This record gives sequence, C-alpha cells and structure tokens, in this order.
Amino acid sequence: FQFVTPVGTQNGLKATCAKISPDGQFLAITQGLNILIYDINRRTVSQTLVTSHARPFSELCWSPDGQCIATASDDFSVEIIHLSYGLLHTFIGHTAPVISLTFNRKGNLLFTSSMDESIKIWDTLNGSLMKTISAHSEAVVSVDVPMNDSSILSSGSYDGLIRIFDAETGHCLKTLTYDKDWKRENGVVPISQVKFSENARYLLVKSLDGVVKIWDCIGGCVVRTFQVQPLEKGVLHHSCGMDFLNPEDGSTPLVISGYENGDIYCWNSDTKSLLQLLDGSLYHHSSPVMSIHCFGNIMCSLALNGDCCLWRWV
Amino acid sequence: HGREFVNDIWSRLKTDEDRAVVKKMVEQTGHIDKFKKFGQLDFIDNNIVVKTDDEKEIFDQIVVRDMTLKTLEDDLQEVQEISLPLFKKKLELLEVYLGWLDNVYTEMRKLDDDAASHVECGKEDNICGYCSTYERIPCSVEEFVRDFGSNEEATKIHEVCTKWKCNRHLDWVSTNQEQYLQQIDSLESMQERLQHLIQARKKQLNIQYYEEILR
Amino acid sequence: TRKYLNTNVTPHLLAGMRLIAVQQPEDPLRVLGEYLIEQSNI
Amino acid sequence: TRKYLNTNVTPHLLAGMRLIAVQQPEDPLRVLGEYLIEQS
Amino acid sequence: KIWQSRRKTLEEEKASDWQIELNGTLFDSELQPGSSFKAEGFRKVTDKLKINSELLSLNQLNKRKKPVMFARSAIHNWGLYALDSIAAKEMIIEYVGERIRQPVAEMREKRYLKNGIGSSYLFRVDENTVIDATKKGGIARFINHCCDPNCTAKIIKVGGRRRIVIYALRDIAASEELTYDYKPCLCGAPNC
Amino acid sequence: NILLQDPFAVLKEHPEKLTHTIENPLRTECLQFSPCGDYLALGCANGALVIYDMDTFRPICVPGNMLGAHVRPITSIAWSPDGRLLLTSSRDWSIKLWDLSKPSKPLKEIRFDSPIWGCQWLDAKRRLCVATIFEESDAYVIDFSNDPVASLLSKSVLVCTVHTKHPNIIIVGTSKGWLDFYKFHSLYQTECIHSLKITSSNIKHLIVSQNGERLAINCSDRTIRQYEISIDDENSAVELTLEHKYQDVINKLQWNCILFSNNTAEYLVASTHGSSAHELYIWETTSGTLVRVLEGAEEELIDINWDFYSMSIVSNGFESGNVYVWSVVIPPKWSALAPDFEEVEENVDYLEKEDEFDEVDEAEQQQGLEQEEEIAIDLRTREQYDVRGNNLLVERFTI
Amino acid sequence: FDHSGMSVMDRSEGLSISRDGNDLVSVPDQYGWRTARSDVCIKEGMTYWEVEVIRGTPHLRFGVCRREASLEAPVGFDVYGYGIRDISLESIHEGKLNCVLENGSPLKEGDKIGFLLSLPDSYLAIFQNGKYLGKAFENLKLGYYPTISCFNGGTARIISEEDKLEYLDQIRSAYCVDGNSKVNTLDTLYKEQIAEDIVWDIIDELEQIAL
Repeated sequence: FQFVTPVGTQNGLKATCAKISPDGQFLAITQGLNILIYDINRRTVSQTLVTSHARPFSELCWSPDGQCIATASDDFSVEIIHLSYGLLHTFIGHTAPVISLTFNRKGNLLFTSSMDESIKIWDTLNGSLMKTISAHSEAVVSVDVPMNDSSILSSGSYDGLIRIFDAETGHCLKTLTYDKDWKRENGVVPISQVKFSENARYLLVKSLDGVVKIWDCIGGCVVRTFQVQPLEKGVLHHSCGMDFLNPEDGSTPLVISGYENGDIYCWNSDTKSLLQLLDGSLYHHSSPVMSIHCFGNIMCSLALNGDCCLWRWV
Repeated sequence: HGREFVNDIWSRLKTDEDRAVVKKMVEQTGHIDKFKKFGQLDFIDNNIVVKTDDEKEIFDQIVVRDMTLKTLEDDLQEVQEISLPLFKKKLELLEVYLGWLDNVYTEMRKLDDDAASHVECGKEDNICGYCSTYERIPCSVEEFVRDFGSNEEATKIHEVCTKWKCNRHLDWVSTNQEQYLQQIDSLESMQERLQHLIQARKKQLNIQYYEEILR
Repeated sequence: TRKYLNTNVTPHLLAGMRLIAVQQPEDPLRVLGEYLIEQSNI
Repeated sequence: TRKYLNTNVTPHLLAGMRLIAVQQPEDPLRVLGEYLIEQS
Repeated sequence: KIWQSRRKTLEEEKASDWQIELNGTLFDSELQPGSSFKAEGFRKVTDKLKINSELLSLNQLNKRKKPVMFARSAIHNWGLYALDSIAAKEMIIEYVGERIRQPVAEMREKRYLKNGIGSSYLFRVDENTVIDATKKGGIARFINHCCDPNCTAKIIKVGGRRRIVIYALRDIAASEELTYDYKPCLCGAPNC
Repeated sequence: NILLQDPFAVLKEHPEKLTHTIENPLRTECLQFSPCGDYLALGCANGALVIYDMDTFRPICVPGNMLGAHVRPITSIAWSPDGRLLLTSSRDWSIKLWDLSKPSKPLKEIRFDSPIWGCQWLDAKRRLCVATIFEESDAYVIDFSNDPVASLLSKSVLVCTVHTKHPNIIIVGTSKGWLDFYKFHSLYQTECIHSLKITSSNIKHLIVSQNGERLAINCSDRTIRQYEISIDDENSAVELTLEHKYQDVINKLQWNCILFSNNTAEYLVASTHGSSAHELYIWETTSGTLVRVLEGAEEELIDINWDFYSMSIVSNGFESGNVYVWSVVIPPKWSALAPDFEEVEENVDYLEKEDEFDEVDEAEQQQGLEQEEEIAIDLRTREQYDVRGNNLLVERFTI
Repeated sequence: FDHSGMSVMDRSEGLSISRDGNDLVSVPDQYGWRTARSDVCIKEGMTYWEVEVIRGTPHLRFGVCRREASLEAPVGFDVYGYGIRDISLESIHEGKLNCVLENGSPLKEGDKIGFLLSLPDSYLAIFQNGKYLGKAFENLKLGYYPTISCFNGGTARIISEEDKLEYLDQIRSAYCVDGNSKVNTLDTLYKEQIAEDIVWDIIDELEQIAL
C-alpha cells in the first residue's frame, strides 16, 4: 500500500470533493461554479467539466451507473447533471443548504442532506420526493448508504447522535450517541462523516476531535478506536475542514485516516498501528485534507489549503 | 453627438467587467447609428477589452449553439475534441433506425395489404383466413378465384390455417397492422426524442471545446 | 444484658446519685464512693 | 452548678467503671471507691 | 482571446445569472446568508431562518398506548403532540423507570452530572425508590418541562405501591403536548 | 439470509399483513417479481410491460425501446432467475424474450399460430423456455441461446405448464390425460411418465413450491388439491396421494388464481371472485386451517403474487387496474428520541452491580481497547446464495 | 432500644431473619444495600477489630462507618469512610480507589485488622492474614463503627468472643505496641461502653434534679 500518482485539477478554488468515482475510471473534482473535471484514472488527463451552477459544490456522489452526477451546492438545489447529457433533471430542495449526498446500490432513489436537519429522499428517475425523515434539530452534516444494502440510512449530524433510518419512509429506525457533550461547548458535535463498512453491519463515526470510534448497530456497542501515538495533537476540529477517509477493502480491511491539519495516517484492520504515510506537507497538502474516497487500490485525496491536491495512490 | 455621449456612458459603464448586458444595451438603444462606438473603440481598448473585440461581431451573443470555430489557430482546432468518437458512434445507429429499419417496417406493413386482398377475394368467392402466410408473401396459388374452388375446401394452395370460420387461431390477420402501426409509432417517437437528444448533445458539445480553448 | 437486670451493679449507683444530689461534689470520691462502700458493706 | 462539677467529678468514676466492666463482680464498687481514693 | 470569450460571455450570462435568479426567486424562506459549507462555518445560532385500580392500571398500559405521536417542536426539542385519549384528572400513562433507591441512585445522579446528561429525567418519591428514565424508560424522557400547568406526575398507586401515573390533569386538546412540572422554565412557549 | 433487518428489533418477520399502498392506472393481466424481490413487473392491455419498482412505486420505462412492444395484453411475463433476461407472452401471437441490461430491442422475437396461454423458463440457461398453445395438445419447448426456434414435445388440449425446484421435470395439463408430467427434455428427447386424470374439465394453475414440496391445482369444479412433489427416478410414486384438500365449498365460489408464499407453501393465498367477496385466504400449508383474510378493495382482483425478500403481497385489481400492495411494518418510536432507551414496559429494579456506584470512574474511560471482534469484508455466505437482481439502466425524459 | 443480640439496633432491610444464627447479617434480598450498624463506637482506644468469611457473588466488603454521615450506601461512598474489597483486595478510602493489596484474599477469614487513636499518628491496619499492615491518617456518641457490606448474598462473619482464632498475635505479640495494643476489643468494648452508658445515664438522672 505505497505509491503516488500524477496530480492536477487546475488549482483554482477550494478542493471540496475528490470522489473516487467507481466505474474504475473517471475521477472528478470541483472547481466551484466549474464542476467535475473528468480524469480517466488510467489516462490521467484532464477531460470534460460539467459546470452546473453558481455556488461552491460541497460533495459529489458517484452513481452506480456512472452516467449521471449529483453535486451539493449551498444555494437552492441539489443538482444532478448527466455526465454525457445536458443537466436535464435538477430539482428543488429543502430551503436549507444541502451538504452531503450518496446514492443507494440500485441507484434507484437518492438521499439529500440538510442544514435544517431534515433530510429528504428523492426518487431519481421520476424525479420527486417521498416523505421526509426529520429526526433532528441541528444540521445533518453527512449521509451515506452502504454497498450491499439500501435500508440502512446514516445520519451524521450536529445533534451529537447518530440516527439510523429505514429504507425509504420508515422514520427513525434506531439511534446511537457518542459521549461527553458538555466538554467543548453546549453539547459536543464530533460527528463529521459516517461512511459504512462494505458489509452493511458496521459504521464508522469519525470524531471531529480525530479519534475514530467505530461502532456496531447490531450490539449497540463500540468496537476498537484507532488512536495516534501523540496525545491531542490531532485535534483539528475547526481549521476549514471536516476531514474524513473511507475504508480500503483491498484484500484486508484498511482504514485510511481523515486527518486534518497533518499528513493523513493509515491504520490496520485490527491492530492500532500506523502505516505508510509520508511527511509530504510541502506538495499538495500544506495543512489539511478535505475529502478521501476509495474504490480499490486506487484511492484519491484532496486538500483544502493546498487547493486541488488531486491524488490517487497504489 | 448625443450619440457620442451615449456611446461614452455605455462605454464607461463597463470598466473591464462582464458588460454583455451592456452589450445588449448597445444594440437596444440608438440602434440606427453604430459608427461612434468604433470611433471610441479607436482608444477605449482599456475599459472594455472583451467587448472591444466583441464590437466587431454580430449583435446576437447570448445563444448556446453553433458551427465549430473558424479561428483556425491550428489543425481543426485540435480536431474538435477528436471529432466526437462517442456521439457519432452512438447515434449513427439513429440514422440506421431513421432510414433503413423504418423503411423495412413500412414495407412489412405494406405487404399485408396484398395479403389481405388475396384473402378478401377468396372470401368473396365463409372460412377464416389465417395468419402466418404473408411471411415471404407466397400466397401459394395459381388462380385463386378458382384454385380455392369447391374441389378442395381447406385451402390446399395459399394455405391459411382455418377449416371454416374457426376460432382456433383467433386470427390476428385482421388488425395485425396495429402491431406494425404501434411499431412504427415507436419508431417515430424514438426518432423525435433522439433528435432532441442530438440537440442536447450539441448543447453539451459546444461547451466542451469552448472550455478546452481556455484549457 | 446490662439494662434491666444489672441491678447487682446498680444498687448503689442510684444511691450515690442521691449522695452527690445531697453532698456537694467537693472532696470528689475520697468520701463519696466510700459512702457507697459503707452502704454496700451491708 | 452540680452539672458541671459532676462532669468535673466524672472521669475517675468512668475509669473505675471501665475497669469494673470487664469481669462484673458481685462486690462491684467496694473495689472501686478505694482506688478512687488512691489518686491524691 | 475571442474563443474563450464566447463560453465566458455565455458563462457570465448563464452561471451568475440564471442560478441566483432560480435560487432567489424560488427561495421560499428569506434569503439565508450562508458560507461555503466545507469551510467549517458552524452558525449554530438560536435565530432560525428555517421553517417551524389494578385493572385500571393494566388498562392504562394498553388503552392510552400512544396518546402522543413523537415529533420535533419549537418547545424544547420533542413536542410529542398529545393527540387523543386525554381528559382532565385521569391517569394518562404509567411513568415507568428502572432504578430502586434514593441514596445510591443519588450517587448515580452525581455520575450523571459529571457527564451532564440528566439533571432531570428522574422521578423521586424520596422516601426511597427514586425512579429512573435513562436506562429502561417508557415515556419518561419525553414528557416535557414547560411552564404550562398541564400535568401532575404523582404517586397515586394501588397494590404494587411503586406505580407512578400522571394523575391530575386539566383537559388539553389534540397535538398540544403534555407538560408536567418536575417538583419561568426553559420553554420559550407562549406562556413564559 | 435475512441479511438486514437485524438492527430493527427482535425478529418481526410477520408474513401476512393488512394495509394498502395503491399503484398506477394501466390494467394488466398478470404480475411477477424479480427473483431478488427488488422491482416488480406488469404488462398492460396496451402490451407495454411497464416495469415498476417496490421502493418508490413509480414507473421506470424500458419497454418500447427501439423495436416496440406488442399490441394486446400479455399473459405470463416471467423473470429469469438470473434477473438479466426477461420473458413475455402475449395475446399477440408472440414471445419477445427481453434482456434489460441489453440494447432493449427484443433479443429474440418468436411467433406462433395461436395465442400462448403461458410461458415459463426451465431456468438453467437462456436456451430453455417452455410455453403453451391455445390450439395444440403438445408441449412446445423453445430454445433461445442456440437458435430462435421452437420444438415439439413429440407426444402422441395443453394448458398451464410449470417447472419444479428440480428443473429437469416438467408439469403439464390436460392432454388425452387430464394431467401428466413430462420428463427431462424433448430437445434431448426424454420419455413421458405417470399421468393421472384428476378432474373432469380443464384446470387453471399448477403452482410448485420453491422448496419442491407442494403441488397445488385450480380445478374447474372447485377443488384445491395439494400434493407432495415427485423427483428424478422417484417419478410415479409421489403426488398420487391427496394431501389436505381445501375449499369448504359452500361459501366460496370459483377460484381465479393460486400461488404459494415465500417458501414451503407455509402460507397459501388464492383469489376467489364471482362471489364478490374480495377477501383472500392465507391458508395454512399442511393442516389447511383458515388463516386471516385480506380486505382488498371491492374491485375484483384477477392475479396475485408474493415476494421473497421483502415479504409483501401484490395483486392487480381487474376492474380498477391499480395494484394493491400489502405488508407495512410499524416503527418502534419508543427508541426514537433516545439512543439507549431500550424500552421496558414495567418497572424492573435493575441490580446495580457490585462495582456500580462503588467508586467514581477514575479516568478508566479509554484505558484499554481490548478488541476481539472484526468488521471484515463479506466472503459470500451460503457459498453462492445469490445473483443480485441488478437494476435496469435507463436514461430518458431529458425533455 | 433493643439491648441483647449482636450488632443489631440500626441496620437496613437485608440483614433480616436469616441473620439469627450467629453473625450472618449479609444481604440476599436486593443487592446494593447498607452495612449493618456495628455493635460499638471506638472512641479513642486501640482494637483488634477483626472479621471473617463464613460460607463463601459474595464480595462482602469491609468498612468503618460514622454517624452524621452516610450509612445507607457501602463504605466507599462515605464522607470519610474506610473499607476494603474481596476483588483482589482493592483498598478503598473515601472518594478514591487506591492501591491494591499484594496478598491473595478470596478465601475465608484472613483479613483481620487493627486500630489506634489518641485523645484530642492514627494507625489503621489490615494485617490481611498476617501481612499488608499499613497506616495513613491526619488524626481524624460518635466513635468508629465497623460493619460490613452487601451485594447479593455475602457471607458475613465477625469474631466476637474472647479468642482471635486466626492471627491472635495482635493481642500481646505484634501489630502494635503491646501496652498500646488495647485488648478492650470488639466484644469487651460492648461491656465497657454499656457501663459508660450506665454512668452517663446516672448523670442524666442527676440532671433531673439539676433543675
């Protein structure tokens, strides 16, 4: 698990998302109102940029089909553009700014996130909403869906508690809180991005403090927490990122760190060991990382203050 | 004069901004005389720089289409992003479905006219004219008005399935055309839809080399 | 038990009660316990 | 009054009684008051 | 460079133009000032521009099964919106917790205030047997703490001598939620 | 197996339920699910088989791409157990085998002399499709993967053919004999076996259990007769024995369609109209007890189906044309506003263990991780267990 | 008001009728409960206050308790209580869980302890089967009340008669200065404190006429 690749995404505005974009090929990265510069992962060449609308697109979700791309702006919408076609279907959203997206295995219906803490569901192909699971009060910052299920719905939120939801309109399936509310201010908000295990029976909460307590919805109990050797060094809660990295299911479980304000760690499945990270803060990096996704040995990265880091490794 | 002043304020309102709205104002007000704007263009290369070049062009700017650029900075302007290896390949099959297969299905619809007419005169000379005999349209017969004649009743020649007015085959021969008719209706519907899809492709394909010119 | 029937231990306790309730507690026990002896010599 | 002077007469009595509470004889305090003399 | 201009003059007439018009005109709410939301502007602010006998006890176990229907509200977080099967001075639903004693459950309350989880969300007889909410609660946490004099969670009980019902009521209507005082709140309801 | 409803509650499978969600307007004749139970097919009187989906009950359109669909109602649209192919039938003289993942132009249109009553797979390959004829008294077996051609049975009026769990044994209705089972194939010609003329007139449906146990029937003169299923070289001996025969005849009139539920026929709904009852019986498999009924609507329904991985029931109202969908769970909202509120209904004084309240925590939060459990990736449980029922892809309505 | 028995008068629910035999005032009723009120108030003396384990989850924690301070809970919750543990003998003072003991004590009747105080170094002991004999204080009616705990059927036993059947060498051999040993221990302290109650009752009877 050691390599680097050529990088580049015009280095304009803030690198908000670097979705690994599973079709094997076709890497995409925002440049603001310019959207999703295509990079074939084998050709490594800048290609089609789709350029939907004005506001900086927060997050990108790779469609199972690979034909249509949905981004999450700040203003009025979540915007689907069909990668070959002419943005023939964008739809109204909730009146709050959208933040995160992820689509289910079938690609059948989509999930939007919410700043008003009221996520909505959307049938993709017809293009409307079914009923809305408003089981929060302060912003649901992240929502993901596992690979081998379309029923577990993640709520990464700023109410300090995960709210697992049913498939479409079953409100409030189960819940899960982290701990230790009063410590930072007024009830803690450690929850940054919750991306599932591939087998749809575990879940990874990254603390905004930077210690990944990874849970189980089955027992309700936490499993082992990956911790860096230094104590409190990785508290990187505020500095212009909510950093996160996904697992790598190469042949073993492999957790990459969404480590903000520092070069990101790599962690084993079971042992709490550090792995294969560099001191490469000069190139790509300077302080943070923003968004990391992984479709295989290929795993992308983008940093905020080093804008458009545009990685792929091994 | 006053025209010069109008050019003056219409010019000075830009100051190196996206004055395409002011470019629309240029044509809209005092449309008859455009001579002064070039006379001011003689020195107002500072504030207007995009629209300095754009004063030479036509007054329409806002549309999203065109032919590919006649700039000719190099060979085919990098061959128009490699001459659409994707789109011509995906919808020359549309042109196949436009001409050839559609004409085939109209001819297959046309065969059932004669396939109905032979059966019609045979019925006038009752028995159920069956299907499955317009295939190569044989209608295997010598002189059908007498070949169906009383000697053999069960269509030995130009053989239709029926013994008499028989509901075994509940013959699709009558109104089969509907099959062909909604078939060619699906032809023409996918024709119109896919031409709209072509125009949507063009709406995307202008933007590709217009962005690639800016790299 | 020593409450209801320790009255072998408490016949002269209630008497020295009366003695210091009569005599001033000066000359503290050189005469005071001795009066309980002389009442207890029987 | 005699309350304070009895709390000023008590401790030697408690010493004798804590001595006598061990074996609890049938000749209880006739042992004790002579020892209460023998202080000063 | 005219060739990049024609996209850009369209871009200046498409991107900055047609988006914020479709944004602002179809803003049903009143024009939320928001940052770029991967730059950690929290803005977690109070102003919100977003839309806002024995068998009798066994009967209350089953009759008023769901007199409320849990929902978020402007009142504290979760106005459960008491829907039906309510009347004055009747036992709504048996408050049920799971903790046995007052002293060492006061030690448990001290351990709560260390984590700051619940200062409330207990109910005390204080003879002994303070009754919990945050380990096996029924409708315990949910009943609110407004300054509305709706409910009295009192210790009227028969036989088992550990039952807590919400006994004395003034009659409320649908969707106006049950508020017992714990025994000028933090409600902000229109009676404060 | 039940893979995800484990962080719902304890097991609340609950097969039959009583509620409606109503679907869209075109009326059909028969319906069927994907073998993964993912999305639902139905083919209208227009013949455009408008393929719908369980979640988000809205049409997804794959029909009529480049070469159009056939103009009369279908009869017996049936999924491949792969889920990649598709079989239709018709009142349009034709079978147009489809594949959704394909170009969406019929893969191999075949035509026939009389309207086909019904067609099914033999499910081993693409090369195995067996159908019916209004006219003939022979079983047509139709190949597709080799050639777009059909064969005979080479027997000596054929209605309602079906497979079994073991796909190499085929069940056949109303020849000279009124029921007979026809062995392995007729491409690779294999003989017939034991016939039995059960009832007087023609029968409707011959549903076989997914486990290969039960063999129902819809008799003309109103008997529902189940049978244990017979096997290869165990040919004649089984299904001669009448198992529990249904229909306490007096109340119920003629039966329209029959099919087993999820597995082992453990519930058996069927449709009766003419009596205008509109309530359907979830009969027990073995004892055949009256189980509950459905409400339905007062429009008659013509054919029904269960599903296997979401445990619902759908049927098409023959009059209204809409499809009526059952089986909705109720949400434990007690656990909703609280993460750990495992809700107990009565006051259980918890034991407050030997070290509970014995001393304060003393910074024992995160002293030891002490892990022994994993997250490790899926390695195909029940070794094969599934080909995933993958979606149709379709880009449309750009307009 | 009750007088005869063994460490009876003020306790809680769990020391009920199956304590009538000798000393088994442990608690099977519910589990978290109160150390039974001990027989005597150790005011200033030194003691071989020593304990036993009768028939055995029997944790059955030790303790030294005080009035005007908590008694419904076990000893570690207290204002200034002091106690010990079965589970690896984790030493528990008030408001802390401090250093464990070196020996093994799951067994029967080894942990038999000692004390010392003065009038206006205060010396606790454990002497757990003859070892871990250690002291720490700032020199802290209202004497030391040492009962034992609760938690699901303990096997509660203390020695209250003349002998110390195990580790009697506290008395005149070791664990302290032999003159400062104070063999006025747990059972004779009953007799002396009750005689003191007698004489202070005589003083109260004088206070009937001190009016």
